[PDB]
Amino acid sequence: EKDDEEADAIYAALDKRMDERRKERREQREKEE
RNA sequence: ACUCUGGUUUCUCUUCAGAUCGCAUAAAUCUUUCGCACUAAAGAUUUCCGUGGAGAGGAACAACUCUGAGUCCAAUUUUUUGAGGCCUUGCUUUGGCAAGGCUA
Repeated sequence: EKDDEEADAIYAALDKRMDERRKERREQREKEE
């Protein structure tokens, strides 16, 4: 639903906010590995 | 001994951090080793608990402590006198200079 989709977008933004802590280095190591 | 910066507290955001980033110490995955892997070790990657540095914004009272900066000597030994005057020679830039001999 509209509220449900807004909530899912908000929570996805929350989750992507968090791995940003090591996002650059984690993604670089994963690409190298 | 006169004037001027810089504050501190709190909330949020951005970046770097191998520094006991933490006087503490978790979990997962992969590899290797041997056992035969909770009762085991090594290496690597990740995630989490949560920190320092710098920068940026917001909002609350302290504003010159501190950090800095700009702002009483006359008696030996130094700054309260042994100072001034005469003579010769070389050159006179004819003012006298240079050395020596003197008198005080």
